Amino acid sequence: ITNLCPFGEVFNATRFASVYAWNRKRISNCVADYSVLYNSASFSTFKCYGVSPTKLNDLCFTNVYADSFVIRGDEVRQIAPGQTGKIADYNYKLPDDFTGCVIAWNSNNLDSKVGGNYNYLYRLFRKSNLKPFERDISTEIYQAGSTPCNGVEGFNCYFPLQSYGFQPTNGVGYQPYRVVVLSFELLPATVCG
Amino acid sequence: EVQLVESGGGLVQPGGSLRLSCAASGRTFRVNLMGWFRQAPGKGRELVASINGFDDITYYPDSVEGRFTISRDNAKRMVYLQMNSLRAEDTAVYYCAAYDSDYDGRLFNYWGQGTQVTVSS
Repeated sequence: ITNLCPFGEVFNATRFASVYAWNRKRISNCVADYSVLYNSASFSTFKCYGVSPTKLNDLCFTNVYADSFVIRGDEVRQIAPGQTGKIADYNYKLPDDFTGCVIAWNSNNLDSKVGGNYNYLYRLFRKSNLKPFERDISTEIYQAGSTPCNGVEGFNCYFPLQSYGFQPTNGVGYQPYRVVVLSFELLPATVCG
Repeated sequence: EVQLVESGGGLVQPGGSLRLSCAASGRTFRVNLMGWFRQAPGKGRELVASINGFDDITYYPDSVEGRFTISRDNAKRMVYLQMNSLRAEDTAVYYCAAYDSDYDGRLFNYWGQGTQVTVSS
């Protein structure tokens, strides 16, 4: 008796994390079922970099990681290697040698409310870009001008986060999209197929 | 309107502990993320802790991380800050901050009156 990876808890989770605070789940010591991944739902994006989906069953990985977050459709093109933008630079950056998969699906029926669902946030400004798989969760005000800021919001001092006003009538590009990135570590390997 | 009413917080002994609470009343916030601030006499307003209520994610600045902790009670609209091993440096006024969003999405901040806490021998 050897349990299976908790992929349903990741994909079929009731609520997803904000992109700035993307959630991560380590997947070790299990036997993964990738068949249930494809045809259990309809995804609007399924792209794998450096790995083959037919050979996933025939490969054994040491440490798998399932990152999850929510963004708008327009930004789904930033969850890939060597991409730039607000999401790729200040929220979730994937390395150039990414060896994994990126899945994403529309979620306007859960993550958008009439009048705007402002619970999902994203970072606008940082002093620097995010290293690959780095998470910044700080809420210190951003110094956007020559005048330093003293923990008080004001002229040229802005809060680093902003809310996605996800409405059910928005355009498909501005609608919420749940994203799941499967990273594959290679190094005793406790994951298989 | 909105009003953050802060209770708890008085006089403590160095090395002691203390729990502050803050209760919001008024219009429900478009976002669930709050924080505590600390203004010492002769210093600027400092960030002590911030909690995201939509998520289970907390943020503490490097000044005080392993000593203070922030929690929330969503049903009661309460937010708490427990401080342990309090030192004389911690003497200050602690303020409540409830963040909201405008139609544009830019986040602003509602403030509470603040409660004073002093750590003297």
